[PDB]
Amino acid sequence: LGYTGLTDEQAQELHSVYMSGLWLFSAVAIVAHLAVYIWRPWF
Amino acid sequence: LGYTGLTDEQAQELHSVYMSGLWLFSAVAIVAHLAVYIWRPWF
Amino acid sequence: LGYTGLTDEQAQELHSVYMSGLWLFSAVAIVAHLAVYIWRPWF
Amino acid sequence: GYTGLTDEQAQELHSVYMSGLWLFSAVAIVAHLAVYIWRPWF
Amino acid sequence: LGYTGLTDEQAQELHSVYMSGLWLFSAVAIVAHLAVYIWRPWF
Amino acid sequence: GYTGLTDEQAQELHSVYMSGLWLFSAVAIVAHLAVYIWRPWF
Amino acid sequence: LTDEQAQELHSVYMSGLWLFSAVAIVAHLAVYIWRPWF
Amino acid sequence: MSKFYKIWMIFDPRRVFVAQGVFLFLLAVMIHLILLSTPSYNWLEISAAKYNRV
Amino acid sequence: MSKFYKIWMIFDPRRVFVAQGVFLFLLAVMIHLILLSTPSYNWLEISAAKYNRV
Amino acid sequence: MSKFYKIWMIFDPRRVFVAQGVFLFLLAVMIHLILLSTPSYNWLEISAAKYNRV
Amino acid sequence: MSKFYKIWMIFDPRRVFVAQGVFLFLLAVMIHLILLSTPSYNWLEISAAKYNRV
Amino acid sequence: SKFYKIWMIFDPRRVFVAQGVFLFLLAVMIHLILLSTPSYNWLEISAAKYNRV
Amino acid sequence: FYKIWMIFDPRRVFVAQGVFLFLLAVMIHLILLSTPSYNWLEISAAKYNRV
Amino acid sequence: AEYQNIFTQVQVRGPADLGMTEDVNLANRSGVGPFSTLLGWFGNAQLGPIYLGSLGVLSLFSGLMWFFTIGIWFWYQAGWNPAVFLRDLFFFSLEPPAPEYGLSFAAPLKEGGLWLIASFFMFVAVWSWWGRTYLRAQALGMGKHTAWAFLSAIWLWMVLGFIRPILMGSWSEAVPYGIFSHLDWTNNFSLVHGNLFYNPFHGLSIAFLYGSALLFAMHGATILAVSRFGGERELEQIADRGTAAERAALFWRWTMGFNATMEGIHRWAIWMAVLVTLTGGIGILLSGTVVDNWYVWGQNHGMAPL
Amino acid sequence: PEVSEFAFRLMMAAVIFVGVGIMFAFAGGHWFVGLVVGGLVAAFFAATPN
Amino acid sequence: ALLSFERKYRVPGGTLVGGNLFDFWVGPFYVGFFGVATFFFAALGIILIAWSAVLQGTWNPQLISVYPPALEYGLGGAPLAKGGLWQIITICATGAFVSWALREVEICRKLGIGYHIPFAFAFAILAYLTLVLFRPVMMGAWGYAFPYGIWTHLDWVSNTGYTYGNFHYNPAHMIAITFFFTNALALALHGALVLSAANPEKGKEMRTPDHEDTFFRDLVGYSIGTLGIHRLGLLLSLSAVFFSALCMIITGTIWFDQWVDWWQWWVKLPWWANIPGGING
Ligand code: BCL
Ligand code: BCL
Ligand SMILES: CC[C@H]1c2cc3[nH]c4c(c3C)C(=O)[C@H](C(=O)OC)c4c3nc(cc4[nH]c(cc(n2)[C@@H]1C)c(C(C)=O)c4C)[C@@H](C)[C@@H]3CCC(=O)OC/C=C(\C)CCC[C@H](C)CCC[C@H](C)CCCC(C)C
Ligand SMILES: COC(C)(C)C/C=C/C(C)=C/C=C/C(C)=C/C=C/C(C)=C/C=C/C=C(C)/C=C/C=C(\C)CC/C=C(\C)CCC=C(C)C
Ligand SMILES: COC(C)(C)C/C=C/C(C)=C/C=C/C(C)=C/C=C/C(C)=C/C=C/C=C(C)/C=C/C=C(\C)CC/C=C(\C)CCC=C(C)C
Ligand SMILES: COC(C)(C)C/C=C/C(C)=C/C=C/C(C)=C/C=C/C(C)=C/C=C/C=C(C)/C=C/C=C(\C)CC/C=C(\C)CCC=C(C)C
Ligand SMILES: COC(C)(C)C/C=C/C(C)=C/C=C/C(C)=C/C=C/C(C)=C/C=C/C=C(C)/C=C/C=C(\C)CC/C=C(\C)CCC=C(C)C
Ligand SMILES: COC(C)(C)C/C=C/C(C)=C/C=C/C(C)=C/C=C/C(C)=C/C=C\C=C(C)\C=C\C=C(/C)CC/C=C(\C)CCC=C(C)C
Ligand SMILES: CCCCCCCCCCCCO[C@@H]1O[C@H](CO)[C@@H](O[C@H]2O[C@H](CO)[C@@H](O)[C@H](O)[C@H]2O)[C@H](O)[C@H]1O
Ligand SMILES: CCCCCCCCCCCCO[C@@H]1O[C@H](CO)[C@@H](O[C@H]2O[C@H](CO)[C@@H](O)[C@H](O)[C@H]2O)[C@H](O)[C@H]1O
Ligand SMILES: [Fe+3]
Repeated sequence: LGYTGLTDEQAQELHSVYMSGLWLFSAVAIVAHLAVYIWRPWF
Repeated sequence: LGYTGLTDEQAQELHSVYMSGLWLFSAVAIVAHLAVYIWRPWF
Repeated sequence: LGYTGLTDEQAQELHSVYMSGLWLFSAVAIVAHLAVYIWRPWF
Repeated sequence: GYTGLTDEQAQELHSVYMSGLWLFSAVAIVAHLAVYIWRPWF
Repeated sequence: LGYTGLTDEQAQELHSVYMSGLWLFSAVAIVAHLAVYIWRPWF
Repeated sequence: GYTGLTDEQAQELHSVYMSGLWLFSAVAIVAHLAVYIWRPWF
Repeated sequence: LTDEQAQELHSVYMSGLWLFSAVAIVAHLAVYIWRPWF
Repeated sequence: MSKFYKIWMIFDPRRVFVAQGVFLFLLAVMIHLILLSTPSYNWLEISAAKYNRV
Repeated sequence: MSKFYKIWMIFDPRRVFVAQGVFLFLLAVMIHLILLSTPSYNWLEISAAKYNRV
Repeated sequence: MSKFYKIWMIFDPRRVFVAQGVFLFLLAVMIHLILLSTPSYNWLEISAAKYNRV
Repeated sequence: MSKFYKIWMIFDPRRVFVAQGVFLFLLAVMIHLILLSTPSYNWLEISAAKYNRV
Repeated sequence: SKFYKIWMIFDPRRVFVAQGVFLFLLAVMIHLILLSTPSYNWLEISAAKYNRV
Repeated sequence: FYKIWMIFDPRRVFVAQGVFLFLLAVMIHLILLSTPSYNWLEISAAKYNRV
Repeated sequence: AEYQNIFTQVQVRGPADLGMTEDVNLANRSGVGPFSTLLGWFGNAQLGPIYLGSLGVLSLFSGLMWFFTIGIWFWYQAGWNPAVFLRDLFFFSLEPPAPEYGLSFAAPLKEGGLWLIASFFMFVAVWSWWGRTYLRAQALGMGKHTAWAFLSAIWLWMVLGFIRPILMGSWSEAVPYGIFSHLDWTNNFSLVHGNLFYNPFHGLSIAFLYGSALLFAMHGATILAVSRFGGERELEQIADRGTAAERAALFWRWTMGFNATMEGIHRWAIWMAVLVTLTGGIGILLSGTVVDNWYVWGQNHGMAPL
Repeated sequence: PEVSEFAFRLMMAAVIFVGVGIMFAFAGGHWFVGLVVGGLVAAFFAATPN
Repeated sequence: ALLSFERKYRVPGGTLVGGNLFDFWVGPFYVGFFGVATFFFAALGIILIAWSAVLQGTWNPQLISVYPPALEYGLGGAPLAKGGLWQIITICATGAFVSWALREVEICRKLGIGYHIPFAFAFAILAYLTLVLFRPVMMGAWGYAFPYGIWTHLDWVSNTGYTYGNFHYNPAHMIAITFFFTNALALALHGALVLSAANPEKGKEMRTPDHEDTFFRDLVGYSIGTLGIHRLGLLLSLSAVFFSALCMIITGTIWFDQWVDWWQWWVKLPWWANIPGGING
């Protein structure tokens, strides 16, 4: 059923927590780039 | 064959997920190349 | 024979798919080389 | 019998090995013919 | 005589095939030398 | 026989060894004659 | 080393030494004719 | 051109994903570093000349 | 030629693909780097001369 | 002459196929490097002169 | 003369064949290298001078 | 004669291998010495005779 | 002189005697080349006007 | 004559030792390779198996790219001539960018750009190998002494190529990739900073390079001396002290006046070797950043006449 | 004479390495030709005792 | 003051000179015949270095130096204030080192162990004798030996090295440096590997030499063994010192010019000396 001994419902929950932290990290990064680009564009 | 023990059901389900990410990665790269070419072509 | 443990039927399946990728790889190479020769020929 | 093959297994294997060998030389001859027209070395 | 585990029949057919390869190699060598001698003789 | 060879084996072995020895020397003599005809070194 | 075995070896060895030295005698003799060093 | 899904019946999925992930990371940085090395594509220096910076 | 499928019965598919994958990438990286070194095919510099970027 | 298949009753096909592939590629790259070094066969630099790219 | 076949009893075919082929390849490379060094027989330079390429 | 007794002390395998390496090196040395002397360098001698160099 | 092949290994004497003899031969030959009066190649090259 | 236990007079060979699987992922571990008779005259004859996992792939492929990048630059520097490449192999070099660029990454590939590419491959390959060195010990339930001792050597490696060039403000301070090239860098590094001999940490670093040579000659000779009492198996001497450990200790007790244990001598060994590169990193990091002339600094600190 | 076969081979190789080195340095036109040919043969000679 | 297991090892015998005249222990030290010699030579040489300091006029230990006799004296004696004291201290140091090596041989016999340790110490002695005695004797004067100062014997190394340019190009130097770096690398690996086996992760059983082989086969694909690593450690250091003394016995006696120019024999081999391109062509 897997390579790591993790049930599918366990994998479903773990991935949902991960993607939540990834959207949070990505959304903060987009603000950082958007603020830096307005301050001093690199294009 | 039989080097890893993944069944046809597992192999089809593994390939379908992997090839899904391949086109997701390839689409982002294609857009990036098109964007850079408009800004500054190399040919 | 059979150093790898593959049967004759399994070897044909492996080789048939291997050539499919090989021809796909070369077709991109032929188009790539044809594009370069039209652009900047070396002969 | 050092490699543990039979007599017919060597016959079968060598037939394919020569089949690839003549395939390689056929490309090499064409490659060498193409270069000689472009720029002979003799 | 021994020293390897071969037999009289095994050594004779081993020599027959080997020596035939020796003449085949020398057949190419004579032709190659002859063409070189026509082209740029060293004598 | 302190090396494993019998006496009768030794005679056959030395017969073949000299057969190659004279054959090799014979080809050398022909080569030296050709070189001497070409340009003598004496 | 058996004495009969050791006797054969010394005899055959001396047989080889005389043959080699005999040809060298001719070889030195030939060079003296071709070019005397003394 | 469809039976490629069988490749996961031969190759360990864990090793393949790791090698592929390593390859793309090393490849991406090398190309980005090449573009910085070429003065015609260094996007940091290009903007400096365009916007009159240091 | 039609009997080339027996190479896999001799060579491990896992080992051949690893050796081939490392082979092709280093062959391809070598060829690009040769063209990059030669001024006649450095496409990064050829574009710069064409569009007056330097 | 039509009895050369018996070489494969002496040599393991795996070690010959590996050794031959190493030998031929090393031989081929060596010849290509000899031609690149000789300026009368440097097809990269020959083409530059012919189309006056430099 | 006809008794030379018995060397295959004394000498192992496997080590003889490997040692022989290594001897011949080095001999061929050694002779080819000598001819390349002599300007009279260096065929790459002879073609260049004959066809006026350098 | 009686020279065949030599194979009852010396192992034939090493004798034939030792003789082979000795024979090849002795031949190359003579070939190399001839090339070193300009009087017998057959490659360059043919160059002068045929108006090559 | 009989016990020379007993005191010493018969294998050792032949290798030691033969190898020294060959080296002594090539050295004596090389000296003749080294001196400009017994280089039979150069002597003939001057004799036949081929140098 | 007397046997000195320097070469094995008799070799015994049996089944190939596949190792023990404490927590090791047995899939990643390969199969046993050949047996070397030549290596068997000195140590073990068995080659392999080797564990190539996730950090093995990253380290070996990055190390391949670092090695292959420098090789292609050498072929370019040879004009693609196999003979010229062979001739000038020890003279070719891949050099860091010119000091005019400072730490900037805008240097052309022929003027220190390939150096940055090769340096990145080396950075990934060396650091990934430290992780692999750590993880290989963990899977066997062993201590991390190998990982932390390696970290001492990485310290000098990072000071030479990364940390100090950042602190000096230019990549031109770093080490070129060549055989005779990095020897010239070493010779010129001393001349620029005024006789590096008077760097106190270079002096200490040498004290532990000689100390390591002194200590391994002592320890290696001691064990071969008491190897007749089963002294080579130091691990079982620690568990149950035998006459080998007592004679080894009593030799240095009667000679020097103090000795070590069978386990404590390996704490001297590891600590003597790590101080070679731990001290060397500080002395190199202090050169130019804090002291730009070690002979003049020495004169103000004893060490030299005024 | 109580000399090991390995030790006797090392004595006899040392002569060969010095000997064959001189003859091929002469023929090779450089002492490095003598070194490689003289060294390789002695490395092969000393590694194959009885 | 004995180790708990030392009583059964203190037996009379294994003395090259004497047998009971100097067969006793002073504390833990064994006072042999050569222990009396070692102490006398060690003590005299130290006090001469102390005396040479008052002739020099300094008490800072890092400034004290004993210089060899000047190059004008050749290979003979010298005044004590100039270089005569160096010759006595060199004799005293030579006597102390050989006595220390000879005293270790008596300890080996009394414990019944092999003579690997005194043999390995003689390599250090021969390297030292090369620098102060053998090499100066060849060159012709005592003034080529290094002085006996903490920071001034470094000045001898620096000055001697730069006489021949960059000393990195001495081929025997490169071999010796390679052995020194390998010896320190192997010492770090050897100490760490044994310590990790004896001190496992936590609450774990002590590991076994089968774990020691397995760790290094997993890591680098090979394992020299427990006997192999100790033979290697001894041989790396003896080789490092052998090529150390080799590189200095040939410097200034056979080779006299820059060591960089030596490597032009390779770059000027006849078959590629004239091929254009590269660094030297
Ligand atoms: C101007 C001078 C003349 C000339 C003057 C002389 C004179 C004078 C002599 C020779 C002799 C010889 N010359 Mg002439 N020679 C000239 C030019 C040449 C040239 C050349 C390229 O031009 C060559 C190849 C030779 C070659 C020879 C040899 C045929 C012969 C030396 C044999 C020998 O070395 O035995 C020694 C070698 C061996 C014994 C080989 C065996 C050793 C092995 C390797 C070790 C033993 C191992 C084995 C298993 C043990 C068992 C068997 C043992 C042999 C017992 N000469 C010139 C032209 N030459 C000598 C001779 O006549 O010999 C009878 C001699 O006295
Ligand atoms: C004229 C030159 C100067 C001089 C200039 C320098 C400079 C500059 C330095 C030294 C350094 C040192 N000098 Mg100094 N040194 C001089 C004179 C000496 C003398 C002498 C007798 O005169 C001696 C014995 C020494 C000895 C030493 C060492 C104590 C120290 C080097 C430690 C070391 O091992 O680093 C070598 C080890 C490393 C660099 C770590 C490497 C580990 C990495 C992580 C592994 C990478 C592997 C790589 C990728 C390859 C992989 C291959 C595959 C895996 C197979 N020097 C003279 C005065 N010296 C170094 C030091 O730190 O001292 C302060 C240093 O930087
Ligand atoms: C050959 C391999 C390495 C090695 C091995 C080695 N050394 C050894 C041994 C071995 C096997 C011992 O058994 C022996 C020992 O007992 O060690 C604890 C020893 C030893 N190696 C020592 C030191 C040492 N080894 C060094 C090097 C090496 N030793 C090699 C790299 C160095 C270096 C590189 O500098 C030093 C300093 C000692 C700790 C010890 C020998 C002790 C001894 O000789 O005791 C009797 C003598 C005295 C007590 C001192 C006498 C003092 C003199 C009378 C006056 C001073 C003279 C001196 C020359 C002045 C120097 C001035 C400046 C240059 C500083
Ligand atoms: C210095 O000199 C230079 C370099 C300039 C000139 C020298 C040039 C030289 C020597 C060039 C040499 C070139 C050579 C020999 C090239 C060979 C190229 C080859 C053989 C390429 C082959 C490529 C094949 C590919 C990429 C195939 C890929 C296939 C797949 C990815 C499919 C995967 C396989 C599957 C899915 C099988 C599934 C079936 C089962 C049962 C699992
Ligand atoms: C520096 O000196 C110069 C170079 C100038 C001149 C010097 C030149 C010199 C010294 C040259 C020396 C030349 C020599 C000694 C050349 C010898 C050449 C020989 C003998 C070559 C032999 C080749 C033999 C071959 C290629 C045989 C091939 C055999 C086959 C291909 C058959 C395959 C074998 C099989 C199938 C085994 C059969 C197995 C069974 C079970 C029957
Ligand atoms: C500068 O001056 C120089 C150095 C050039 C002049 C100096 C010249 C010198 C020192 C020349 C010395 C020349 C010598 C000593 C030459 C010796 C030549 C010999 C002994 C040649 C012998 C050759 C023997 C051969 C070729 C034998 C071949 C045998 C076969 C091919 C048959 C194979 C059968 C075998 C091996 C075993 C059969 C097995 C059974 C069971 C019967
Ligand atoms: C420096 O000197 C220079 C370079 C200037 C001149 C020197 C030149 C020299 C020394 C040149 C040397 C040239 C040589 C020796 C060339 C050799 C060429 C050869 C041997 C080519 C052989 C090619 C063989 C090939 C390509 C084999 C193909 C084999 C296959 C495709 C294998 C097929 C087998 C399969 C599929 C499985 C078989 C197993 C079963 C059970 C059927
Ligand atoms: C025919 O040969 C082929 C082509 C097949 C392969 C041949 C390869 C050859 C000939 C390789 C030669 C390699 C050599 C000579 C290597 C020598 C290396 C040496 C001597 C290195 C010495 C010191 C290097 C150091 C200290 C490097 C330190 C680097 C770092 C500490 C990290 C560097 C990272 C930096 C500077 C920043 C990178 C970050 C970014 C974002 C680019
Ligand atoms: C132990 C292995 C190495 C042994 C090397 C020992 C030292 C050399 C021994 C042979 C000495 C004579 O070796 C010879 O010397 C001359 C000196 O110019 C050089 O030879 C060079 O000049 C001579 C003429 O003087 C030419 O014939 C020759 O073509 C040329 O290469 C070579 O060095 C070698 O032909
Ligand atoms: C172990 C390593 C260190 C060993 C140190 C050995 C030092 C002791 C040397 C003993 C031998 C002395 O050797 C002797 O030295 C004196 C020194 O004036 C030399 O004396 C020489 O110089 C004096 C200087 O005024 C002149 O009279 C004259 O030029 C000559 O006699 C002798 O020519 C030499 O025979
Ligand atoms: Fe130990």
